[PDB]
Amino acid sequence: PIFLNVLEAIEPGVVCAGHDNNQPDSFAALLSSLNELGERQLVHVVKWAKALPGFRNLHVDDQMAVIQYSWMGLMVFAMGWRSFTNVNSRMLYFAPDLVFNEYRMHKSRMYSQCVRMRHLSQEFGWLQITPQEFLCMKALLLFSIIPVDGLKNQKFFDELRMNYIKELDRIIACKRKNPTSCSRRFYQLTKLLDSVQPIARELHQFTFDLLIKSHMVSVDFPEMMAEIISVQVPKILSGKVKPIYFHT
Amino acid sequence: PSILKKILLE
Ligand SMILES: C[C@]12CCC(=O)C[C@@H]1CC[C@@H]1[C@@H]2CC[C@]2(C)[C@@H](O)CC[C@@H]12
Repeated sequence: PIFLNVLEAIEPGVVCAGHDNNQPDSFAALLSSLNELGERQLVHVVKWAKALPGFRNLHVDDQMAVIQYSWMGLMVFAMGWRSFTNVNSRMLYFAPDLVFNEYRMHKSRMYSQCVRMRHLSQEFGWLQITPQEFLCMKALLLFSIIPVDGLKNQKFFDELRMNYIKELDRIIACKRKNPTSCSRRFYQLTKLLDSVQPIARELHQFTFDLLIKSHMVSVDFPEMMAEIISVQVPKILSGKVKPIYFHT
Repeated sequence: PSILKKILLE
């Protein structure tokens, strides 16, 4: 199971948000920390992504594009996984030192988006997602959103995507006899991956609005963050870059 | 970008 050996071997480690719990919760403090966390996890993503099977085959420019357009959905997915394995999707485990309880969910002014994130978190349990399905599914997320015109080398991006889809397909097909369960498992998981997009765009909208008035609410933005939210996110929000859905 | 780009072509 070479492909799996690789995914498991290159999975990023535990990342701390550097949040000062001793401080009273406050919109600015919570968001400033999520943005710092966002900036840190972004580093691991780039290293994780580049060590992916057949990834460096993509034109160096499409490597930036895909990473830049899909980090939100990737980070939200993993985070939903950490939540599920730690605080059992009861709360939201963004980082070891930044766990969201109902109070903080309301305090950050994103309770609505958090409710949907926690739902996703529960899905891992309800659907009994295995550690292997999670990894193949999360790889797929990286290839799940592109510009409507196409990347530098679109022909090749689609190839890589096909292979990753075929992998998630084998992961299910292994340890499973006959064929309606497989066919059924594949339907549930592609539906799960789809449900990630709607949540992602909500956060894109939220963070963009946030950055614009950041200096009014005292919320800090790291440099790659403030950079990506105004140079790549705007094109997702304006319909230039679009998610690739499995189902209609 | 510029800081992102560097982490990649790295
Ligand atoms: C991706 C992060 C940070 C990494 C993670 O575990 C998921 C979480 C989802 C909400 C994001 C946050 C990064 C900073 C954002 C984008 C805030 O600006 C508003 C929404 C926040």
